[PDB]
Amino acid sequence: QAIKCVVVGDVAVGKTCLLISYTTNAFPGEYIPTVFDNYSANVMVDSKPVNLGLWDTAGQEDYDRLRPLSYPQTDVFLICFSLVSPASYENVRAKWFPEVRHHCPSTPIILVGTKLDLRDDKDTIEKLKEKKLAPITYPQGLALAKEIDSVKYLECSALTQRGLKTVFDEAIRAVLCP
Ligand SMILES: Nc1nc2c(ncn2[C@@H]2O[C@H](COP(=O)(O)OP(=O)(O)O)[C@@H](O)[C@H]2O)c(=O)[nH]1
Ligand SMILES: [Mg+2]
Repeated sequence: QAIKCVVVGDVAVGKTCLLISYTTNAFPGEYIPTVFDNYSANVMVDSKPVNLGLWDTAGQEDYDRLRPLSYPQTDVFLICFSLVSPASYENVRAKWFPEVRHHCPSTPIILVGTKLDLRDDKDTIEKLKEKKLAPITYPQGLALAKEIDSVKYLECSALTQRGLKTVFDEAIRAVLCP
Protein backbone atom coordinates (compact mmCIF):
# COMPACT_ATOMS: atom_id res chain seq x y z
CA GLN A 1 0.00 0.00 0.00
CA ALA A 2 1.43 3.37 -1.08
CA ILE A 3 0.38 6.13 1.28
CA LYS A 4 1.29 9.76 0.67
CA CYS A 5 1.50 11.92 3.75
CA VAL A 6 2.20 15.69 3.77
CA VAL A 7 3.65 17.51 6.82
CA VAL A 8 2.63 21.23 7.27
CA GLY A 9 3.12 23.87 10.06
CA ASP A 10 5.14 26.89 11.11
CA VAL A 11 8.84 27.10 10.32
CA ALA A 12 10.79 25.66 13.22
CA VAL A 13 8.07 23.44 14.80
CA GLY A 14 10.35 20.48 13.97
CA LYS A 15 8.81 19.05 10.72
CA THR A 16 12.13 18.17 9.05
CA CYS A 17 13.52 16.61 12.39
CA LEU A 18 10.28 14.64 12.82
CA LEU A 19 10.58 13.09 9.32
CA ILE A 20 14.27 12.29 9.58
CA SER A 21 14.11 11.11 13.20
CA TYR A 22 11.35 8.83 12.00
CA THR A 23 12.80 7.35 8.76
CA THR A 24 16.38 6.88 10.05
CA ASN A 25 15.82 6.51 13.85
CA ALA A 26 18.40 9.30 14.40
CA PHE A 27 17.93 13.01 15.33
CA PRO A 28 19.77 15.63 13.27
CA GLY A 29 19.37 18.65 15.58
CA GLU A 30 23.14 19.27 15.14
CA TYR A 31 23.20 18.86 11.29
CA ILE A 32 19.76 19.80 9.80
CA PRO A 33 19.52 19.53 5.93
CA THR A 34 18.02 22.73 4.32
CA VAL A 35 16.89 21.25 1.00
CA PHE A 36 13.16 20.62 1.40
CA ASP A 37 12.74 16.93 0.59
CA ASN A 38 10.59 13.83 0.55
CA TYR A 39 11.34 10.59 2.36
CA SER A 40 10.19 7.04 2.54
CA ALA A 41 9.52 4.23 5.00
CA ASN A 42 8.35 0.63 4.72
CA VAL A 43 6.06 0.01 7.69
CA MET A 44 3.98 -2.88 9.00
CA VAL A 45 0.68 -1.70 10.56
CA ASP A 46 -2.14 -4.02 11.83
CA SER A 47 -0.74 -6.87 9.60
CA LYS A 48 -0.74 -4.73 6.37
CA PRO A 49 2.50 -3.84 4.46
CA VAL A 50 2.84 -0.13 3.69
CA ASN A 51 5.10 2.16 1.73
CA LEU A 52 4.79 5.57 3.28
CA GLY A 53 5.99 8.62 1.29
CA LEU A 54 6.60 11.51 3.67
CA TRP A 55 6.63 14.99 2.10
CA ASP A 56 8.26 17.90 3.91
CA THR A 57 7.17 21.57 3.26
CA ALA A 58 8.49 25.12 3.35
CA GLY A 59 6.10 26.80 5.91
CA GLN A 60 7.58 30.24 5.21
CA GLU A 61 5.07 32.91 4.06
CA ASP A 62 7.38 33.40 1.00
CA TYR A 63 6.20 29.96 -0.06
CA ASP A 64 2.45 30.50 0.29
CA ARG A 65 1.86 30.07 -3.38
CA LEU A 66 4.10 27.23 -4.28
CA ARG A 67 3.74 25.04 -1.13
CA PRO A 68 0.24 23.70 -2.16
CA LEU A 69 1.68 22.27 -5.34
CA SER A 70 2.75 19.30 -3.30
CA TYR A 71 -0.87 18.71 -2.02
CA PRO A 72 -2.58 16.83 -4.95
CA GLN A 73 -3.10 13.10 -4.27
CA THR A 74 -2.13 13.43 -0.56
CA ASP A 75 -3.68 10.67 1.63
CA VAL A 76 -3.25 12.26 5.02
CA PHE A 77 -1.80 15.49 6.48
CA LEU A 78 0.09 16.05 9.65
CA ILE A 79 -0.53 19.52 10.85
CA CYS A 80 2.23 20.22 13.32
CA PHE A 81 2.78 22.83 16.03
CA SER A 82 5.45 23.10 18.76
CA LEU A 83 4.26 22.29 22.27
CA VAL A 84 6.64 25.05 23.38
CA SER A 85 5.36 27.60 20.87
CA PRO A 86 1.93 29.12 21.45
CA ALA A 87 2.34 31.22 18.32
CA SER A 88 2.62 27.92 16.34
CA TYR A 89 -0.53 26.50 17.98
CA GLU A 90 -2.37 29.72 17.15
CA ASN A 91 -1.34 29.36 13.46
CA VAL A 92 -3.01 25.96 13.19
CA ARG A 93 -6.34 27.62 13.30
CA ALA A 94 -5.39 30.97 11.74
CA LYS A 95 -3.43 29.43 8.82
CA TRP A 96 -2.71 25.68 8.48
CA PHE A 97 -6.11 24.09 8.89
CA PRO A 98 -7.77 26.65 6.61
CA GLU A 99 -5.07 26.18 3.92
CA VAL A 100 -5.26 22.38 4.08
CA ARG A 101 -9.04 22.44 3.88
CA HIS A 102 -9.05 24.93 1.05
CA HIS A 103 -7.05 22.53 -1.17
CA CYS A 104 -8.07 19.19 0.28
CA PRO A 105 -11.61 19.47 1.76
CA SER A 106 -11.98 15.78 2.75
CA THR A 107 -8.40 14.44 3.32
CA PRO A 108 -7.84 13.27 6.95
CA ILE A 109 -5.70 15.39 9.31
CA ILE A 110 -3.63 14.21 12.25
CA LEU A 111 -2.85 17.02 14.73
CA VAL A 112 0.64 16.75 16.03
CA GLY A 113 2.23 18.41 18.99
CA THR A 114 6.04 18.31 18.65
CA LYS A 115 9.15 18.82 20.90
CA LEU A 116 7.26 17.01 23.65
CA ASP A 117 10.68 16.74 25.39
CA LEU A 118 11.01 20.53 25.96
CA ARG A 119 7.62 20.81 27.76
CA ASP A 120 9.31 20.28 31.17
CA ASP A 121 12.71 21.80 30.32
CA LYS A 122 13.49 24.52 32.85
CA ASP A 123 15.21 27.09 30.72
CA THR A 124 12.38 26.63 28.23
CA ILE A 125 9.44 27.14 30.61
CA GLU A 126 11.39 30.06 32.04
CA LYS A 127 11.91 31.80 28.70
CA LEU A 128 8.24 31.24 27.89
CA LYS A 129 7.19 32.93 31.15
CA GLU A 130 9.30 36.01 30.33
CA LYS A 131 6.80 36.50 27.49
CA LYS A 132 3.85 35.78 29.72
CA LEU A 133 3.47 32.44 27.89
CA ALA A 134 3.52 28.73 28.71
CA PRO A 135 3.81 25.32 27.06
CA ILE A 136 0.73 23.84 25.41
CA THR A 137 -0.75 21.19 27.76
CA TYR A 138 -2.24 17.86 26.65
CA PRO A 139 -5.86 19.17 27.30
CA GLN A 140 -5.12 22.34 25.26
CA GLY A 141 -3.89 20.32 22.21
CA LEU A 142 -6.78 17.93 22.49
CA ALA A 143 -9.14 20.89 22.48
CA LEU A 144 -7.53 22.35 19.30
CA ALA A 145 -7.79 18.90 17.81
CA LYS A 146 -11.52 18.85 18.56
CA GLU A 147 -11.91 22.43 17.16
CA ILE A 148 -10.47 21.38 13.79
CA ASP A 149 -11.97 17.82 13.85
CA SER A 150 -8.65 16.02 13.30
CA VAL A 151 -8.76 12.21 13.32
CA LYS A 152 -6.28 12.11 16.21
CA TYR A 153 -4.28 14.40 18.38
CA LEU A 154 -0.75 12.99 19.06
CA GLU A 155 2.31 14.33 20.92
CA CYS A 156 5.89 13.40 20.05
CA SER A 157 9.59 14.18 20.34
CA ALA A 158 12.01 13.77 17.39
CA LEU A 159 14.81 14.25 19.93
CA THR A 160 13.74 11.33 22.20
CA GLN A 161 11.41 9.49 19.68
CA ARG A 162 8.70 9.16 22.34
CA GLY A 163 5.36 8.79 20.55
CA LEU A 164 7.02 9.29 17.11
CA LYS A 165 6.12 5.82 15.81
CA THR A 166 2.41 6.16 16.85
CA VAL A 167 2.13 9.47 14.93
CA PHE A 168 2.95 7.55 11.79
CA ASP A 169 0.89 4.41 12.58
CA GLU A 170 -2.19 6.57 13.20
CA ALA A 171 -1.42 8.52 10.03
CA ILE A 172 -1.59 5.20 8.20
CA ARG A 173 -4.56 3.95 10.26
CA ALA A 174 -6.53 7.13 9.21
CA VAL A 175 -6.16 6.10 5.59
CA LEU A 176 -8.15 2.86 5.49
CA CYS A 177 -9.99 4.22 7.75
CA PRO A 178 -12.01 5.36 10.91
N1 LIG B 1 14.35 19.75 21.80
C1 LIG B 1 13.80 19.37 20.60
N2 LIG B 1 14.16 20.13 19.55
C2 LIG B 1 13.69 19.83 18.31
C3 LIG B 1 12.75 18.70 18.10
N3 LIG B 1 12.41 18.65 16.80
C4 LIG B 1 13.10 19.67 16.25
N4 LIG B 1 13.83 20.41 17.13
C5 LIG B 1 14.69 21.62 16.88
O1 LIG B 1 13.87 22.69 16.39
C6 LIG B 1 14.52 23.44 15.39
C7 LIG B 1 13.69 23.32 14.12
O2 LIG B 1 13.55 21.97 13.72
P1 LIG B 1 13.32 21.64 12.15
O3 LIG B 1 12.97 20.20 11.94
O4 LIG B 1 14.33 22.35 11.29
O5 LIG B 1 11.92 22.56 12.05
P2 LIG B 1 11.03 22.90 10.72
O6 LIG B 1 11.47 24.25 10.14
O7 LIG B 1 9.51 22.69 10.97
O8 LIG B 1 11.17 21.78 9.72
C8 LIG B 1 15.90 22.79 15.24
O9 LIG B 1 16.78 23.62 16.00
C9 LIG B 1 15.79 21.40 15.87
O10 LIG B 1 17.03 20.90 16.44
C10 LIG B 1 12.43 17.90 19.30
O11 LIG B 1 11.67 16.92 19.14
N5 LIG B 1 12.99 18.29 20.46
MG1 LIG C 1 12.22 21.96 7.75
